[PDB]
Amino acid sequence: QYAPQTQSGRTSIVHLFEWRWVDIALECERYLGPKGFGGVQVSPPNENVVVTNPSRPWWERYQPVSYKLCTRSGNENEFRDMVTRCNNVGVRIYVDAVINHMCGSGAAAGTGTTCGSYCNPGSREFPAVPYSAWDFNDGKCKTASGGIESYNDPYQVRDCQLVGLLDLALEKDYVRSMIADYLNKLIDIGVAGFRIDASKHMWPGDIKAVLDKLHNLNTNWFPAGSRPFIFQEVIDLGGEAISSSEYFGNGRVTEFKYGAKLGTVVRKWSGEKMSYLKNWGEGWGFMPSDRALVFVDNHDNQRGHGAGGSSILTFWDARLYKVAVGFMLAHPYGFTRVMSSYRWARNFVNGEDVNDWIGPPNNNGVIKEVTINADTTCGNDWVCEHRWREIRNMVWFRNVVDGQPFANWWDNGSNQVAFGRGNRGFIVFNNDDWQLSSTLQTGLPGGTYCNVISGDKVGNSCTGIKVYVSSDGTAQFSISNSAQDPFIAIHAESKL
Ligand SMILES: [Ca+2]
Ligand SMILES: [Cl-]
Repeated sequence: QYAPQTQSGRTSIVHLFEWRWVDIALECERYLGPKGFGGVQVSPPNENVVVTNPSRPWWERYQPVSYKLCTRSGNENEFRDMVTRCNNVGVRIYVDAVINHMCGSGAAAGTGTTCGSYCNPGSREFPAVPYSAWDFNDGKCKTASGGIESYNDPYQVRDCQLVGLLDLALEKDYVRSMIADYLNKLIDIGVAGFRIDASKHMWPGDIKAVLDKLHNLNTNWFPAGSRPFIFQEVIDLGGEAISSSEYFGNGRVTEFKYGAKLGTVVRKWSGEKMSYLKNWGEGWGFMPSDRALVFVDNHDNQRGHGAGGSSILTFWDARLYKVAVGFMLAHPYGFTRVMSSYRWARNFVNGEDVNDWIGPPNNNGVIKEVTINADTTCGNDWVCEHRWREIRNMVWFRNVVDGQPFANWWDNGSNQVAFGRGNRGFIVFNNDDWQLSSTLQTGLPGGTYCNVISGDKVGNSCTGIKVYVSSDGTAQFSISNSAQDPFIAIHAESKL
């Protein structure tokens, strides 16, 4: 369960947030596979309720009505095609499993669902599963409102309704089994693992009970006896009743402290300095590296009011965002997930984006296709951070230095730092309001290396900055505080 099951050498996964299956299939073949991405985290593939007010929000997909593979991203055939084609090019697929709850208890009875299935949330009836009133925690929750009134009581958090969503009685083997059957269908299709949604709202034991029933991965692509990779979304910034560690036995856990703290450091808030990152990782109170799934932002907190709040860096702050992502991908801590978003009309009212509900690019509810431009950029308002050179090259960097230890750290005592990964890679950052010009020990063999942030190595040449490394491993780094990308990274494979 802690092993990502990615093709050997691939070290990251991308969240192709709200993309259509057909588009992900193409992306695997044309980009992800060739570019060395380990896998893709897809949006919930199971049927959901249709929210017409607001008009088709991204969050309606976290309100299930059945387990039919039928959504705005596509149908089961399209899903199967995508999983096969991606596996075939060495790119794994991880499903976002929404198993803690069904739709909102206030939703009206009807068939306004992504697949036309009928449901009556008021009577707790989900005929397409099927689930009935006795499959929900209504009776367990001891809250007056039936909702989570206090996050300091682990019972409310687990047995009560999260923002009014119908809470499944996961202690029940019938419920555990319906869920297992769903996941098992996915595994058999060829899925490599799952993001367990809202883990904090389920008992660690109920999750384990469900995971025990899981099949081994499909031997068409995986070695026999392979267990699916599990990463649970548990938001724990410390000082809370429920802790991430309670979930360590089920698989990896999302480390939200990571993105919140790095955001604060790179933005230079609260007196934070990059030189403080010398002992980044467990040294900062983070979970063990072999249990962590890390990221700079996720689909929820990139919208401003998630774990980390305003300190979270997103594509909207491109320049600092790339520095943060670059730092993450170079550092040996945790297993990395890169975000790929779509842009929307932000509208702040008293410091709150009133348009954070906005769904993916669409034509009257129908999701737009992902178009690729000649410069490799995406059209239709898909941001495609995974396609930015600075990001794609750092994804590659991580693959290249994989397994090499953290070495040769250097800092100017303020916001200029540098470190390497054994003798395979080196990266330097200048986040100070002044010029960086120093000769540093890189740990790499002498030669001329292409900086993969400003350019690429094309044949026997570089399209950007070249760094000459002497035989003794030292090299001079000159980075202006006005540089578009205030950091340089070189590695074994960018050497001419
Ligand atoms: Ca629950
Ligand atoms: Cl997450």
